[PDB]
Amino acid sequence: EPARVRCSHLLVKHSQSRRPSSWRQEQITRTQEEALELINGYIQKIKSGEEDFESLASQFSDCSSAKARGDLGAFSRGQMQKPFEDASFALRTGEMSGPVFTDSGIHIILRTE
Repeated sequence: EPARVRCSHLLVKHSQSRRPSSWRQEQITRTQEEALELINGYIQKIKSGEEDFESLASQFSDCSSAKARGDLGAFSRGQMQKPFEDASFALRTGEMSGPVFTDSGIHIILRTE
């Protein structure tokens, strides 16, 4: 395992998220079920070619990293929430994760470095 991994992500928050508000939406009103339905819709359009992950990230991700096309930069273990951290280190460089759940909401992760 490397010391750190760099990753990009797309976060779809929901009304039960730790902070139910984002740069793009004042009050998150969508349900956990609708958030996972959107996440899976994004995964399927990214797998087919219909959409670009970093483009979707800048447009719809509820994390402020959206302005940097989803990029979170590099991080070591002991920093991010354990579900996100484990999925990220498990990914090969250039590999994308499926749905990943954390208290912030639901994520799709892309390891870049």
